[PDB]
Amino acid sequence: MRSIYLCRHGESELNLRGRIGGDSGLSARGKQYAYALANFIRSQGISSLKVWTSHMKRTIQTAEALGVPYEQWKALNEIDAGVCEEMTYEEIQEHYPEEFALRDQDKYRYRYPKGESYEDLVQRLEPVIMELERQENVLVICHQAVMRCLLAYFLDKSSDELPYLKCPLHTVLKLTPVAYGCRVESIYLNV
Amino acid sequence: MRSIYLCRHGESELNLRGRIGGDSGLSARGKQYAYALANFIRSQGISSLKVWTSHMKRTIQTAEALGVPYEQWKALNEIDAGVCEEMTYEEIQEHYPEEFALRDQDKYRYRYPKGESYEDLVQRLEPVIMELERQENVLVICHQAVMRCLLAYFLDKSSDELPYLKCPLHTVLKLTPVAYGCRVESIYLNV
Ligand SMILES: O=P(O)(O)C[C@@H]1O[C@H](COP(=O)(O)O)[C@@H](O)[C@@H]1O
Ligand SMILES: O=P(O)(O)C[C@@H]1O[C@H](COP(=O)(O)O)[C@@H](O)[C@@H]1O
Repeated sequence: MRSIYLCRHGESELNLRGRIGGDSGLSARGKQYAYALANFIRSQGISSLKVWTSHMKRTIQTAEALGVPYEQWKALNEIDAGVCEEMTYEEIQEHYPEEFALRDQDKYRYRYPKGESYEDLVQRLEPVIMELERQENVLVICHQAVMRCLLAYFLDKSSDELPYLKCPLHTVLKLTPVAYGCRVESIYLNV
Repeated sequence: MRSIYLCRHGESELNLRGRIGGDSGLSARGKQYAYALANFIRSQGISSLKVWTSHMKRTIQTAEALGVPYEQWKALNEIDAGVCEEMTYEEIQEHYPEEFALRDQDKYRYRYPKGESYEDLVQRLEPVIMELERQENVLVICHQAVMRCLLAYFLDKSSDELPYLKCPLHTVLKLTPVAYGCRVESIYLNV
């Protein structure tokens, strides 16, 4: 039996402002989740856990509170919002009214202007899944769209439903693959 | 056609120090804006302009440089920062870390400890708007939070966006209500 702790980075300065994308750092409370996740990891008493992050500051900074070392993966970088990077839902609807509607039609195949889609991201995550599905104890601190693609894989979900998976902030999903697919144990850390 | 000159008081001693609230007087440059606004008002050649201010020194002193008389309105007083009055962004984050985060969540409904919110202020400004929207030429020399509530009203803005309106110092917004809402002509006085 092995576990795969899929969690998202601690709340970022941009998450607080309701904005998407960017390479922002952790907010004061984001930092708190880092330490909160720290104590949690210690409470779990795992045998040689491998911590994987992305190149974004938010994930790195979350990891830096665990003391132990981490391996950075560019494939684990958040979906590129393209021309809509660092924008709010409103700004997107205002400056990109067409793209917004077009996106509500098909969420899986929607690709932002100058960016990628869940589909593109799926391709990008192929190597990550391959290495992840043959490792022992792993804590993958990533992002919302990435976490959904990975989660969906281990829970065999449709490309349709994939973009709607519950991947809130400060919540760690303890995945334990078993004979029929996988077992999820949701852990929420209040900070 | 009528105009509504919405401008903020001239820079105060506390504005220079990066502090909020208080009942401070105009800095030497604040005074300069008073005279600068004076010459501007004379350049505009208006017919019987009514000058409305608040009870705070900064607005009164700005008006006192126009020569003409002014009517003071307590409803036009700046939002009460409560327990955070006369503090800097840092001091607030230091001594009131929780309130600061709590405020970043909802800006419209955030109420300072022992003070008011944009929401409270909206209620307070009801009578001012009612009298303002039935007058002819008016110059309302007020403050940042007040100016946003008034501006937002005449430009029909959401309670969401309201707290983010551009209301810098030394800038006078010439509002001219027209059939579809209102017309704004931004005037900046360099001093
Ligand atoms: O983990 P993040 O990089 O912070 C991602 C966050 O998750 C959301 C993306 O997921 P949705 O498909 O639900 O919008 C973004 O709006 C937001 O930036
Ligand atoms: O017109 P004031 O009374 O000087 C107001 C000024 O405007 C700011 C309030 O507006 P924000 O919501 O942008 O902080 C204050 O920090 C500052 O004292």
